[PDB]
Amino acid sequence: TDDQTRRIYRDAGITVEKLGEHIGARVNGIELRGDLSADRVEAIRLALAINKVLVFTEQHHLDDAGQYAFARLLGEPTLPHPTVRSHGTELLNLEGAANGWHTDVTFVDRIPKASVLRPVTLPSYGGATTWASTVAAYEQLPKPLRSLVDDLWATHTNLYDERRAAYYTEFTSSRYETVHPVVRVHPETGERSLLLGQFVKSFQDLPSAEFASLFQLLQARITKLENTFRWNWRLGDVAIWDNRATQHYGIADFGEQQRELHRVTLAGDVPVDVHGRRSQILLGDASHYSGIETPQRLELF
Amino acid sequence: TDDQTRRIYRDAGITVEKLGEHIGARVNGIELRGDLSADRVEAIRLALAINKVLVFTEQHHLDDAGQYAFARLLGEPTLPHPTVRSHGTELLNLEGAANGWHTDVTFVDRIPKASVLRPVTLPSYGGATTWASTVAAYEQLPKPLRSLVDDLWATHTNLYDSGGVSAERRAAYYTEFTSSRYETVHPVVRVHPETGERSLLLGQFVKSFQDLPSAEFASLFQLLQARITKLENTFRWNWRLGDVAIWDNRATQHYGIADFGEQQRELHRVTLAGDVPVDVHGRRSQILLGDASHYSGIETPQRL
Amino acid sequence: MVTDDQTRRIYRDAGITVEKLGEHIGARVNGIELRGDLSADRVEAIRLALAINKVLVFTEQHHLDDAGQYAFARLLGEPTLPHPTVRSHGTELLNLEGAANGWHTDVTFVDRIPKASVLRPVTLPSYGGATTWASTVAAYEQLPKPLRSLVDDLWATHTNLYAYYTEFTSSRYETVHPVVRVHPETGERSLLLGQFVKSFQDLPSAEFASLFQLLQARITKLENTFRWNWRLGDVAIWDNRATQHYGIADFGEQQRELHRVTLAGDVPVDVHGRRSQILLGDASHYSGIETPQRLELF
Amino acid sequence: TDDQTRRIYRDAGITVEKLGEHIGARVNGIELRGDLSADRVEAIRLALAINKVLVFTEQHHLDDAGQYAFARLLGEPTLPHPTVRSHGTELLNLEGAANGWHTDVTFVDRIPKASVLRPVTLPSYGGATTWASTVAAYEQLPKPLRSLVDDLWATHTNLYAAYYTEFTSSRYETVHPVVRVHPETGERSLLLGQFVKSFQDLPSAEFASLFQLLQARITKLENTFRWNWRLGDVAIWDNRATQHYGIADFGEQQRELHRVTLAGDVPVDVHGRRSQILLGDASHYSGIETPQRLELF
Ligand SMILES: [Fe+3]
Ligand SMILES: [Fe+3]
Ligand SMILES: [Fe+3]
Ligand SMILES: [Fe+3]
Repeated sequence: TDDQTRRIYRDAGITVEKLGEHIGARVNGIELRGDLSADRVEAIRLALAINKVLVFTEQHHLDDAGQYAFARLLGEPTLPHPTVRSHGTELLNLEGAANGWHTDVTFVDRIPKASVLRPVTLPSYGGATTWASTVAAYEQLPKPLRSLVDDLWATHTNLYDERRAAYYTEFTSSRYETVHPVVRVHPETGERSLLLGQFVKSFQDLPSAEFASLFQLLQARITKLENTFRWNWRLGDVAIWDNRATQHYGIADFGEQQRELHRVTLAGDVPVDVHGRRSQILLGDASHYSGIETPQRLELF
Repeated sequence: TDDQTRRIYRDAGITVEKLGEHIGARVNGIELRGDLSADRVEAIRLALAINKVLVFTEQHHLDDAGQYAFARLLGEPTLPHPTVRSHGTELLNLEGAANGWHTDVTFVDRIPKASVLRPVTLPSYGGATTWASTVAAYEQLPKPLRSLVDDLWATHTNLYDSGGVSAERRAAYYTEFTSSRYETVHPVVRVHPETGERSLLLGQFVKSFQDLPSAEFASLFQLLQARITKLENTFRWNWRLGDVAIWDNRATQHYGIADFGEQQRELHRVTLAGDVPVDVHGRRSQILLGDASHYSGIETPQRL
Repeated sequence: MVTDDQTRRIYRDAGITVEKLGEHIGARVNGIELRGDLSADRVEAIRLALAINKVLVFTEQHHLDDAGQYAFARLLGEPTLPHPTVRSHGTELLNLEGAANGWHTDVTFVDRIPKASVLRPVTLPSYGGATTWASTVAAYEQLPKPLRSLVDDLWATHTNLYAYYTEFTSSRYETVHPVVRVHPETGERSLLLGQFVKSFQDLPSAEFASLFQLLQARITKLENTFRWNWRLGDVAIWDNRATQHYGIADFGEQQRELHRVTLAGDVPVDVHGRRSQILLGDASHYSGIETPQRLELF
Repeated sequence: TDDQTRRIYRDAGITVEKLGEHIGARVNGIELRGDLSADRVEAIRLALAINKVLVFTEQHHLDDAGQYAFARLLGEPTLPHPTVRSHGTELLNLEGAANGWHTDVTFVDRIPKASVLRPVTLPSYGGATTWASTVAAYEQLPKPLRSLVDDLWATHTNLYAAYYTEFTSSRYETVHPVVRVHPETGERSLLLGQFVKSFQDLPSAEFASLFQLLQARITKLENTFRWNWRLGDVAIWDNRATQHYGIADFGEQQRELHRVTLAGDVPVDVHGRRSQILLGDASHYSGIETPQRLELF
């Protein structure tokens, strides 16, 4: 199947170079625009599915409008955030560093499927983003731990644990609780993926004392360095990641300097466990944030 | 089912009173001797299967010879210990307190099925023994954790990690205890061959979990042990001379409490031969190091 | 902190015997009927026995009803309300039903943690239902240097937000207590933790669970515990500044009812004399703040 | 003292660019050789002390001999390893990836003070090295945790296929303080890592929990510098102030780097107490260095 993949890349006039065994690839030979032909878009789609995070360089032509137009080719853009309104209405303007391991917006039923990210303002040092493959983490589980997580369910919430305070106030202006399976089946690749991250509050049918120990054990397996791709930002860079197969972490190692990146996120579907059972909403309505995408299986998977 | 149990107790002339919801019962109406009739032995076997730990009182007639003779009615006695030779030849003479949660001799393939214990010397206060039901702990697991343990395997070893016994004498004992090395891979969930009940097999002889790294071992071991030793699952007995305890070593852990200062405490134990554990799929434990055939036979169990 | 010849003289003079039931905790007291008209010297002998042994049990106290238990408890301190928030389960005594199966020190979510409780059974199941206590003084004594250095500097937020639970949490209490308190009457250092603890000051949530579990395991180590099988006529008294306890729910669906009187305490102080701090709530209706008297034996 | 630092770098003709807040800097303007003048050597020493890990690039002139000769300017080179003899006699020839967080050779009394590392063979992707600042980790502890580690001691051992047999051919056990005071900077640094077997006066059950807690504070991403290797790169790190980890994310490809380590001294705790040897003799591996305080600290 590998040769078929390279042929698809070739025909689309792109090159895709692996940057890590389990995650990360650099794409060259293409300028991201809203008028990319369908075949090239699908080549990017395939590269993303396989490699989980893609980086593009020298995209100096991109502005907010151009980034938005390109992102629309891969899916239906969500509102910037379900609760945060003060940092953009079309794109999400992330300031500082998102330094906690997470999958984006897992506290709603319709977890977004992907994000497109480009830097706007960068510090003189530090400030990398790192991603972890939750697909590799599942693959690496021994049988008894697989038996555990296949049956495990978790409640996700936006009420997670001067300006930083104000932001949290807006972030939690309305309360969301969603019960998701800890193992979801990727609707386009069929791969099993761990669904956890910092929005997780509890595990169904388990006491609080056991939550912390098991959460820690599973997160450490996800964020194991061998499963991670860490990217040093330069102006002109663009990252695309599969939010159904990763967690990420923005590193706050740049002191008091300003750091700004602009994000477009694409609507996803409701997670299903290994038996095909869907997540359940306890609190909140995310219909104003995005629709529910109808996913399509990739025929190579 | 309970009518049948009541008739068996009645025919044997005993009463069996529950002392806790999940574990422990006191038996009255019988003097433990080597010549007990078969109906009474059957009744004790059934009471033990149901209640996991039995205590008998005012058995002042019992000495070492009598305890051994009674114990042989319940099964075939093992040697006092697989490696310890200096602390009894017919019975194991336990001194101080065995203050760590354990199932007896889980580091061999043939885990002994049961123990008979009587006090010889007791402190003026403290020194209770407490037992936990590993059957109840399994029953109380939520679905995902049960799925975990059903597939989990663990290596048990005799190289494991006060009570009026000197530090020096404890050293000599540990040296003898570990004079030869045993390693056995047991399932964390075993199926009781006589009751069919599932029970957790863990305890302080466990060194590692199969296919899991060391860091994850400590966290999961602690989690499962805390579920086993949860107070609701435990029966704690204050010893008096004349008492006798019998426990199902396939369905319990126990712990002798060192809360009596520098006072002396001595109890004498007889263990009965058991069989090799099987997991919920019928797969047997695997020996890595050691041979326990000098210590005990392998019992052929009978479903009750 | 020991039973010396002076202690024995005090017991003798008061006509009681005090039998140790465990190395670190628990004693049975004989020779006395708990009543509201006990002479001052016999009351002070009980106070001393309690300080030393942390939990006392008395037996064959069949003369006692709620009124009598309250009248006796009054000799040891100022009875609090049954509870800061729970009003529907007693007006003078707290009527505990079922089992309080979580390790705790009573009412640690207020500033004025009650100093002691007097407990007697009213209804008992045919098996099970023991109460067990742990010595938080012994737990501190047994810490090695690095862990003692940790806890001496550690502070924790306690809260009542752990039909009954609705009433229990009808008003919200949060109090920051030191993890190590200095007992105001004995001078002994004691761990102050238990299930009302929500967080540690200056520590993130992940580290909270690990450290809390670690410290609780040292407190509830079997060697530090006294477990009592109740009989009708028994009475227990415990030092709520020096213990935690746990009611065991191992009696199936049977009824279990014990009646409690709690006595007013003071605000904890750390090893530097700094007092706990109130974040939310006012407990002035529950009790006043007791002015303790240090025992001249400690 | 930032004016003094900027002046020392300038006077020695180097630039030192921070690559992370707590750790990592790139040094330019200098070719690493055995004949560097003393003032340029001291500028690198200061840069290393401050930034904990230095990287130099395009050092294509360097071979094993040149790397050795340069390293000699910073200290006394040790044997390649206390027990491993078949993988280099002057330099240590590291193959594969050292994927466990560790401080180098902490199981001896004389923990080496620094290492100089250069790649020889690199995989087509992956294979980065990441370092963590154990100084930053100490700085970030709240009071109660600081009170804990200041009094905590740990036993380190080398008993952590043919290679493992040689690595463990002789047994070393050393009891080190978990907090050491850096003899040249005065900074307090956590001393832990994968060679730690146990904590003094603490039971095994508490060991795993506290070890995991402290290591997580050390390897927290904000405290780490992760470097993608290219031929011609050279890294120098302060082994008294860091841990490191070679990432095994390059499949079955070949990866080889050559190391020179420099002799260190015996750790001291915050009360001036030195580590204690339980088993082993490292006198063949290196001598004990007499350190010098930097007058900038
Ligand atoms: Fe994010
Ligand atoms: Fe035993
Ligand atoms: Fe209580
Ligand atoms: Fe290394």
